[PDB]
Amino acid sequence: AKAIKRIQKIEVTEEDQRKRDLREIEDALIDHKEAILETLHMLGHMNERGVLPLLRGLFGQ
Amino acid sequence: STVCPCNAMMEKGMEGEAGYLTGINNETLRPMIEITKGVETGYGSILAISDMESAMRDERIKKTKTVCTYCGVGCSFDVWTKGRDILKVEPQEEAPANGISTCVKGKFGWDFVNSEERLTKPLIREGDHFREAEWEEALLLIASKFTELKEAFGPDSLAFITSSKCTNEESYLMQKLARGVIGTNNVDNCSRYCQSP
Ligand SMILES: CCCCCCCCCCCCCCCCCC(=O)OC[C@H](COP(=O)(O)OC[C@H](O)CO)OC(=O)CCCCCCCCCCCCCCC
Ligand code: SF4
Ligand code: SF4
Repeated sequence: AKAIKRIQKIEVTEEDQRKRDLREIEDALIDHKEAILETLHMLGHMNERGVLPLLRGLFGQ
Repeated sequence: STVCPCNAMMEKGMEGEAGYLTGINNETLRPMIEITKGVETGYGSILAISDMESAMRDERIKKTKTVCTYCGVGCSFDVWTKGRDILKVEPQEEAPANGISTCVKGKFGWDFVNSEERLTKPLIREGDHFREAEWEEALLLIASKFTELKEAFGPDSLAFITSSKCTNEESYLMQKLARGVIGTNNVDNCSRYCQSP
């Protein structure tokens, strides 16, 4: 082998990088599955109790 | 209900559904009312808080003018809704045909709009049943059938009826589809049974 120094970095386009980072975010969601379920239940119970609609009236008007 | 100043004579539709803090159960709302009665000293501050709660309601409460569909008096009133359910039918003094006047139908008869029996999708007669078909396929079927019976036996053998319960645009579209599209003049409504003589 001869002396070669330059590095041909792989051509990761915007689509591939976006897919990789979205997969990373999805994996982070997976690690906190129970947390995301609890937060969705948070929003559901707040909206049922009218707390979320109360704030919706607060910030809409 | 319309002329009452206070909430003394008020529709059950509003009851427990108008605002955000009014859906609280009475067994747990009355003690809160007594607490506030015994806490606030001047009506000004809690009155301002109630004005904020009115602004609260303003976001969730949609008040749009309409005209009753049932009979020909054409009474116009705002329909105070919260999403899809109808909370109140409030007439306004500015209403030309009725002002505050209303009947049981126009002011408490609008549950048919939210009725589960309402046909949400087009229905096509498949064999001996009504299949819930897509909008586009039903449109293609009706268009193709109408073209068939228009180019086979002529438009004169085509007759369409508009509803007297629908808006002016609706009946105009019926008659235009009959004449400006199909080419027939066979159009009528309930007025043939009602107001023709
Ligand atoms: C260490 C704890 C720290 C907590 C730290 C908690 C930090 C977060 C704040 C909690 C309170 C938010 C505001 C709640 C009041 C304003 C909204 C309101 O008025 O909404 C009406 C609704 C009526 O419900 P309805 O179902 O009847 O009506 C449903 C529809 O309105 C009609 O369909 O109110 C509720 O739902 C009650 C919500 C929870 C209130 C809790 C009050 C005490 C909090 C502190 C002590 C907690 C101790 C916990 C531990 C012992
Ligand atoms: S809005 Fe206030 S003043 Fe009017 S009826 Fe209700 S409690 Fe009484
Ligand atoms: S509110 Fe009553 S009287 Fe007025 S148009 Fe409707 S049904 Fe007729």
